[PDB]
Amino acid sequence: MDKSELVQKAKLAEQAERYDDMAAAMKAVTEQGHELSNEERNLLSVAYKNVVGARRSSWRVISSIEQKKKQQMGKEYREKIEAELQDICNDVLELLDKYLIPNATQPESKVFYLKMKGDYFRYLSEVASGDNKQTTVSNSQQAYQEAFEISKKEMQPTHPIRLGLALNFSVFYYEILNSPEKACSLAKTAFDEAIAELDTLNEESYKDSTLIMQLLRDNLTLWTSENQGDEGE
Amino acid sequence: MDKSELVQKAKLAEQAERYDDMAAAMKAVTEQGHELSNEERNLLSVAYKNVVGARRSSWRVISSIEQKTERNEKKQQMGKEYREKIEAELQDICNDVLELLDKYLIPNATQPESKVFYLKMKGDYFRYLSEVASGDNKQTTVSNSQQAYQEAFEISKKEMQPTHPIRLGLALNFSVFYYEILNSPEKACSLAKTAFDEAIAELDTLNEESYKDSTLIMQLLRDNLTLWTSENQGDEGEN
Amino acid sequence: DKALADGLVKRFGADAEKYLGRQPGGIHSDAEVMALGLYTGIHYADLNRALRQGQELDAGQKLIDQGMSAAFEKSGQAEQVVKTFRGTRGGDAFNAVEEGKVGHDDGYLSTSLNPGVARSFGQGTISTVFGRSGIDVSGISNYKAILYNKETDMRVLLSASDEQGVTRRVLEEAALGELSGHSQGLLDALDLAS
Amino acid sequence: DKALADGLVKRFGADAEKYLGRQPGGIHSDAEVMALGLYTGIHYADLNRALRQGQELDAGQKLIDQGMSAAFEKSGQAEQVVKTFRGTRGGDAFNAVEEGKVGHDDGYLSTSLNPGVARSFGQGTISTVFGRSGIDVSGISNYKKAILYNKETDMRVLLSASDEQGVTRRVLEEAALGELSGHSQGLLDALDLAS
Repeated sequence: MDKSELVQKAKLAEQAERYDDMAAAMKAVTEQGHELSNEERNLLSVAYKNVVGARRSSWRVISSIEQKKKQQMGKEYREKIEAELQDICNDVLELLDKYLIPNATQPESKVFYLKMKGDYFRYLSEVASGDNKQTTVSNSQQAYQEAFEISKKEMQPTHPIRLGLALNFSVFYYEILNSPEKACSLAKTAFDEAIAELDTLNEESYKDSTLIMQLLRDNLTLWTSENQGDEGE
Repeated sequence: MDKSELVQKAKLAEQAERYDDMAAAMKAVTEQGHELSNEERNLLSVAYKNVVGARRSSWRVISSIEQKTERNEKKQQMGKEYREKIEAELQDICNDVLELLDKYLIPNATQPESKVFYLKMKGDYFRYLSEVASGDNKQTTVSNSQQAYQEAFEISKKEMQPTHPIRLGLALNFSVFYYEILNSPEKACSLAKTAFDEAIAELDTLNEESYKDSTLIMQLLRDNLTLWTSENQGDEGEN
Repeated sequence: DKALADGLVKRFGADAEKYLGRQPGGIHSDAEVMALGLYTGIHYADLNRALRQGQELDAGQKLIDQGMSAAFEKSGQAEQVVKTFRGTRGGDAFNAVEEGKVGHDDGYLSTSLNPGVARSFGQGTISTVFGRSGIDVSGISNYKAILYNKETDMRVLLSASDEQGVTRRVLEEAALGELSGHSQGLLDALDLAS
Repeated sequence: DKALADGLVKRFGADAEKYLGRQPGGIHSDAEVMALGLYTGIHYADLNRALRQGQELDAGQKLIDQGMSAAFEKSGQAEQVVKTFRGTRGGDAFNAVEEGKVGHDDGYLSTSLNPGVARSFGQGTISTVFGRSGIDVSGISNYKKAILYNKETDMRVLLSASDEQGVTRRVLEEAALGELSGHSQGLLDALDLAS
C-alpha cells in the first residue's frame, strides 16, 4: 500500500474507532522512514495513545480487583495485559528511536518525539518491577529532560508541545518518582513562564495552550493540597 | 481450563472491558456442551453483544463516510474495501455465535424462558448478518431472523407472562426487525402496540425481582410506536 | 405505650378491645394492633378524608394516627419487596405525579395483596405497587392487604390509558432505590435495540 | 454617508478633515475614516468614559459613535483572527468577568498590535486578545500598530492569573469565534496529556 492509501486507512480506522488498525497503518507509514507530517505524527500518536491507553485502564482495573479464594487467574490476567502493554510500548519505542527521533528536523518535532519517548517509558515503568523498573524510570526521566532542555532553548513558554511536556513530565515526577516537590516545581515554573509571556501565544493554537495551563494550575492546587502540614493550630 | 475458572476469567474480562477475551472464555464454557446457567447465559450474551456491536458501529460509521463524499475517487474506493473488511469480521462473529446457538445453546435449553432467550438471540444475530448481507444471501438471513423470532414469539405467547422482560425484550427486537429490516412500519407498530397493551393489561404479573426491567422495555416499546407512528401519518382532511 | 392503649379503650372502645385476641408475642404492641385494626375496620374512610383535606383530626382519629405512625417506625424497611394492588374511583393522589417523578398520598395507602384488584372493573386508576416499608394487616386481626404510611413518597415507573378512561400505573416506594426492580445484567444480556 | 461627513466637519472641522486621505485603497467612507480618526486622536477618552458611565453623548460624540458603528458593519470576517494586547491601570471591564464566562466593555476596545503592551510595567491588568471583528486603525494618528473592537463586544475569558506582582494576566477571545477556535486539529489529542 502507498503512503497516501495508508494515511487514508488510518483516518478511516480513527473514525471507525479501530485503533489497532489505525496504529498498524501509521506504523507502516513511519517504517517507510520519512519525516512524518504534523498530521501524520498526530495520527500515529492518537492511534498508539488509544492502543496503549486501553491496556493501561484494564491493568489498573484488574490491579484494583487484585486488592480485594483462587485469585490465581487474576494475577495471570494482569500479567497477560502486562505482556500486551510491554509489546505495545516496545513497538512505539522502536519506532521512536529507529525512525521518529533521528528523522526529526525542527526542534518542535524533536521535543514531541522525546516527550513521547518519556511517556511510553513511564507507561512501561507503571507495570515494570525490580531492577528492570529502575531502568525504565531513568529512561523516562532522561527522555523527558532531553526534550525539556530543547523546549526551553527553542520553543516559547506558551507552546502547546512545550506546555504538554511540562504537564506530563510534572505528572511523572509526582506519580512515578513520588516527588511532589519536583512535580510542583516544574508545573509552577512552566505555568508562571507562560503567563509572563502570554503575547507569545499562537493565533492557531492559543486555546490549546490555555487549556494545558489550566491543567497545570489544577494539578498544582491539587498536589499542594495533598502536601499540607502542621503546627501553630 | 475448568468451567468455573473460565467464568471467573469472563467476569474479569468484562470488568477489564476485554470483550474479545470475555467471548473466548464463554465460548469455551458453552463448547463444554452443558446447559448454561442464567449467569453463564448473561455473560455469553453481554460478551458477544459487545464483540458484534463494535463491528456494527464501525460499519455504520464507514458506510456513512462512504455515502456522504463528493470525492468520486480512491477515498470512496478505500471506504468500500474497509467496509468489506469490517463486513467480513462481522459475519465471522455472527456465524461463530449462530453455530454456538444451533449446536449447543438452543438444543440444551430446558426451561421455555431460556429457549425463548436463545431463539430471540438467533433472530438478533441473523438480523445483524442481514444488515450487511447482499443478494440471495440477504433474503436468506432476513427470513432466518424472522423464523427464529417468530418461533421464539409463539413460545413466549404460550409460556411467558406478557410482562416478562425476556418476552418484552423479544417484542421490542422483533418489532425493530420488522421496521428496520423488512421495512414494514405496519407490522412493527402492530407487534409493539400488542406487546405493550398485553403487558399493561396484566401489570399484576410483574416479578418483584425484574419489575423495573419490564417497565423500562415497555417504555422503549411505547417510545418506538409513538415515533414510528409520527414518521408514518398518511392523512389529508382536505378531500 | 400503655398511655395510648388505655386512651383507645376509654374512647372507641369496645370496638378497640375486639382486635386483641392476645397472640402473645407479636411484633406490634397492644396499642398499635388496636390502631391498625380500627383503621382496617371503618375509621380508614373518615381518617384519610381529614388527612388528605387538612381538617384537624377528632380526639379518636389523633390516637389511631398516633398508634399507626408508631407501628411504622417499629417495622420500616422489611428487606424483601412485596407486590400489592390499588384501585381508585373519583381521582387518585398519584394522578398529580407524572411518570419518573415522586409524590405521595396525604392519607394512609391501603393496598390489597389480591391481584383481582388489578383486573377489577369500573375503575379510574389501577396500580401495581412495590415496597418494603408496608405493614401486613391480614396477619393482624382479620382480613388480605398491606398498608403503607401517610405521605409515603412513591415513584411512578409507568402510566398508561386507555379504551377508555381508566389509567394503569406501576408504583415503587421512593426509598427502594435505582437498582431495585432489576435482575442482574438481564437488561444488558437482552441486547435490546433502543 | 455625506449627512454624517458634513455633520462631522460642522462640529470638529479642521480636526475632522485632517484624517481624509489616510488609507491606501480605502474600504471606509470619508465619514467613517474621520470618526475612527477623531477617536484615535483625543475623543476616545471622553467618548468611552460617557459610554461606560452610561452617560448621554454630545452631538459630536453621537456623530463619532454612529460613524464607527457604520464602519463596524460588514467588517466581521475579515477571514483571519488577530492577536492584540491591552493594559489597564485602576480598573478593567473584564475584572467583572470570571474565567470561562463572557462579558463586554461598554466602550470601544482599543488594543495595540505591539507585544510591548504585554511586557509593560506597573499595570493593573494585562490581556492578550484574539478576534476578527476588529478594525486596523494605526498609521492614521498621531505616531506609528493597533486594532480596535466595537462597543459592547462580548469576550470570553479563556485564562486569568493574578501573578507574583498583583497584576492580572488574561487571555481574551471574541465570544463569536466559537469553541473550535484556537485549537490546532487533533494536537491536543495527539499530545496524550495526563490531566
